[PDB]
Amino acid sequence: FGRKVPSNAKSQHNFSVIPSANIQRSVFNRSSGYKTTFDAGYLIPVFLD
Amino acid sequence: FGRKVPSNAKSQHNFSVIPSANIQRSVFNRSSGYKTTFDAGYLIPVFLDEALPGDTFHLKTSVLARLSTPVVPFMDNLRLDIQYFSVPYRLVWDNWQKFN
Amino acid sequence: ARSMRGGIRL
Amino acid sequence: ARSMRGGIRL
Repeated sequence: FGRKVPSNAKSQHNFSVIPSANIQRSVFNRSSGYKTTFDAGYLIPVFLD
Repeated sequence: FGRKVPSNAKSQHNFSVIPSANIQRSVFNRSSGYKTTFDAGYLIPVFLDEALPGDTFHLKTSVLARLSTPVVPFMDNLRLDIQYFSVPYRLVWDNWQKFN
Repeated sequence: ARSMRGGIRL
Repeated sequence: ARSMRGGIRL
């Protein structure tokens, strides 16, 4: 008997894959000061980012 | 006698040379299936594609052809064959260059 | 298996 | 001898 031929389904799938985004990451220092007055026993939110 | 001075003609020529285009070529697989029925002796166009300037194609073809059922194992040989041709568009339309 | 166009559908 | 502007003229 004959041998089956391939399907194109894999190459069609590959054409549909979007490229990854190029992000442009960088490193920097984000130093900040904070000054306050508070009393004991409370949870004080001193840092927020 | 004195010695002649140069002309600027060569530097002026060089300023007029346009840079080469940057093309962004890439390699990918352009696989396709085609299914059909046909009779002997005809030239059947089973593959058709458009090639750009600066394409390169490498083609592998797989075939399975089934003959509809014979009565007996008839004694004569019978070849299937496939032949590929390149046809520039300027051979099939006189205005192809003027279109471009 | 990569990031498909139109979001994910298996 | 390279690709000139305005197309080729020798």
